Amino acid sequence: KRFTRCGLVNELRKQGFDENLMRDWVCLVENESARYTDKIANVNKNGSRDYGLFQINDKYWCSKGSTPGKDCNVTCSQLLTDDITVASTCAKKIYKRTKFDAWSGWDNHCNHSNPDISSC
Repeated sequence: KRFTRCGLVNELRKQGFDENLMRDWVCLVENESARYTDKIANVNKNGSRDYGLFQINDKYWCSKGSTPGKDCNVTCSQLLTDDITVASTCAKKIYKRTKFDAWSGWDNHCNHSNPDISSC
């Protein structure tokens, strides 16, 4: 599925994402997945891939093989669903550790002001 700018802000708030990080989250998502929940990045230098809305790397976060992953305790295929509850708790887990430094999309397209979320 693909959210609109406001459909996404609505979801993130419902999902409990921290309000003052909101514009950063919106920016990140739009530059990592263009708001698609089922997007799957092309292989990086290291055979790793990025999954779903948050483009979460399969190197340390999700399992490629049927049984619940690594640090996020989930399968990467679970981060491609229309319901993003699982991907969210994981995305939060990642932020708690490496902030947004994990996402190159954020480091590149989110360092000079984000979109304004009120209107949503």
